[PDB]
Amino acid sequence: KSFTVEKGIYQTSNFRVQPTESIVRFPNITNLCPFDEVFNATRFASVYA
Amino acid sequence: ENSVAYSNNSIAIPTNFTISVTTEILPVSMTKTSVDCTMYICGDSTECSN
Ligand SMILES: *[C@@H]1O[C@H](CO)[C@@H](O[C@@H]2O[C@H](CO)[C@@H](O)[C@H](O)[C@H]2NC(C)=O)[C@H](O)[C@H]1NC(C)=O
Ligand SMILES: *[C@@H]1O[C@H](CO)[C@@H](O)[C@H](O)[C@H]1NC(C)=O
Ligand SMILES: *[C@@H]1O[C@H](CO)[C@@H](O)[C@H](O)[C@H]1NC(C)=O
Repeated sequence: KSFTVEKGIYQTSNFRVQPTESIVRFPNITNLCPFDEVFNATRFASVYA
Repeated sequence: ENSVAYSNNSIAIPTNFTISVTTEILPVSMTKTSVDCTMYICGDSTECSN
């Protein structure tokens, strides 16, 4: 934080490589199911049911 | 307990000697260290970095 540096030794920073890509890994199944049908059920049961 | 005698006109004088050795130990310095705040306080989040 100035313009003039006196003789000596200084520690500025630590070098860090930055990321480039994004990777996502998930299990392998591609089927739909009655989520909506459970929502769209004609009759809804009770708590004890 | 070893009480020393006392008298008006009595002294004690040695007649032989010996030589001994003794040791002493003193610390002089400790281990240096260094820390970089950014790595420890915030891992990788860019928003955290800002
Ligand atoms: C003063 O003390 C020393 C020991 O601290 C005496 O030297 C020893 O004397 C005995 C008796 O003969 C020997 O067996 C030892 O070997 C001697 N010591 C050594 C290291 O050799 C000494 O004799 C004493 N002074 C007088 C005048 O007797
Ligand atoms: C998922 O991938 C693994 C590894 O290739 C394979 O063993 C498994 O059979 C796959 N599952 C399905 C449902 O395709
Ligand atoms: C020593 O001297 C004192 C006087 O200075 C005397 O009273 C005493 O009797 C003497 N002897 C002893 C053993 O104190």
